[PDB]
Order: sequence, then structure tokens, then C-alpha cells
Amino acid sequence: VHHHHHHMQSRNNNNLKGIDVSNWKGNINFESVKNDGVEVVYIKATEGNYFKDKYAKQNYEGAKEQGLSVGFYHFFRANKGAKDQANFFIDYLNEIGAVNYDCKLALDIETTEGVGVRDLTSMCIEFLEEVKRLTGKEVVVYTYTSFANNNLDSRLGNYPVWIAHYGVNTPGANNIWSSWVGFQYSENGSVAGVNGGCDMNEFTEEIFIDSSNF
Ligand SMILES: CC(=O)N[C@@H]1[C@@H](O)[C@H](O)[C@@H](CO)O[C@@H]1O
Ligand SMILES: CC(=O)N[C@@H]1[C@@H](O)[C@H](O)[C@@H](CO)O[C@H]1O
Repeated sequence: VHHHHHHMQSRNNNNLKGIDVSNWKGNINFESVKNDGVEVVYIKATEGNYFKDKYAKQNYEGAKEQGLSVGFYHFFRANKGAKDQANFFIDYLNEIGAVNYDCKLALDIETTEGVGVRDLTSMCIEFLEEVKRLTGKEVVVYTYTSFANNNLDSRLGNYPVWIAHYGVNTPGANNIWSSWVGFQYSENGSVAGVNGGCDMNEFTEEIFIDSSNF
């Protein structure tokens, strides 16, 4: 409970250096990524209830063999069942044998698919809770400032956020969150081992999984 106005933290060199990738990046040299000082790598696993990212397994194994902390994210499509997507997401992680990820499972919500604020937010909650039920692990929500302020409601504030807001040292005013565990500050980074623009992030220690229901 707030007793005064809270605000998003600014970047800090002591936070975890991270990146996030998907099939869009193709083959990645994680030894190079590691040598660049990167500490965390989020990997796209699934999208909707039908798409599997072909590079999820090689990215997971490639990053882990270099000692990088890893997490997975799911690109949400609100026109598909929430629990259905949660199961599709986790089923794929098990299919590729990714059973030692270090970071919270991420819900990438950035499109409405025509769904209203209350309903879209409820779908997100159902997804998050189903993922928690299935894995016994914790979750995090990825979205961008304007989306949080106009397309979702405060109930999602009960979950930590990995917020996207490029070109700034501090994420903008947010009606749902006043603190972040993740901050995607650039989509054009030059990272060794990664071809083309790379998503750049800062993560706090709270991005790590540190509990289980089992
Ligand atoms: C967590 C993250 O940055 N996901 C991005 C998503 O925002 C973007 O829309 C998509 C297509 O460019 O690529 C990645 O999935
Ligand atoms: C490199 C690695 O193995 N990842 C660990 C992660 O599992 C753990 O949750 C975190 C706690 O601070 O420390 C990281 O180094």
C-alpha cells in the first residue's frame, strides 16, 4: 500500500544486462552474447495457440551452455482461449526439454484483438494463473506504456512488469505499475553474436524464479 506517490525506477548499471530474442533473429552465437556482458536472455516460445518458435530449443540450450540466465515468453492472442494458450506455451517448453529456465515466465500482451479493457485484462489473468498452476513457478507481464494505460486495467498490477519504453532512461507514467522488474529500453541494440537490431533490457533480481508450489 502506497503512502505517497511512487514512480518507475531509472536505468542503473548494476541491474542485470539482458536481451530478448525470437526466430526473427535466426542463428545466434551465445558465446559472443556472453562476452558482451549480457546476463539474461528471454526467448520467444509460442504465440497464440498454434505457433511454435522454431529456435526456442537451440536458443535455450545455446544460452544455458554459456551460463546465461534464461526466461521464455508467450505472445498472447486474445482471440484464442487464455487457458488454451497457457497450456500450449507450457506444453512446448516441455516438448523442447526446457526445464531449468531461471527467469519468470512472461506474458507478452501488446494487442487487443478487439477485446475490451476489462475482458482483455481478465484473459491475461486467466493465462497467468493457469501458467502458475501448471508450472508451480512465477510469472511476469510484458507490455508497453501506452498499452498499459489505455488497454488494460489495474488488476494486472498484482503481477510484476517488464515494461517497454524506448529512448528514455525511465519508463513513462503508468496507471497500473509504479515499479518494474524488467525494462526494455531499445529495439535496435548491437549485440555480439546477434544479427540486426537486438532488444535491450535491464532486469532487477526480482526477474528470477525463487519459489515453487511443489
Ligand atoms: C517481448 C518482446 O519484445 N516481444 C516482441 C514483440 O513485442 C514484437 O511485437 C514481436 C514482433 O516484432 O517480436 C517480439 O515477439
Ligand atoms: C547464471 C544462473 O545460473 N542463473 C542464476 C539464477 O538461476 C538465480 O535465480 C539467480 C539468483 O540471483 O542467479 C543467477 O545467476
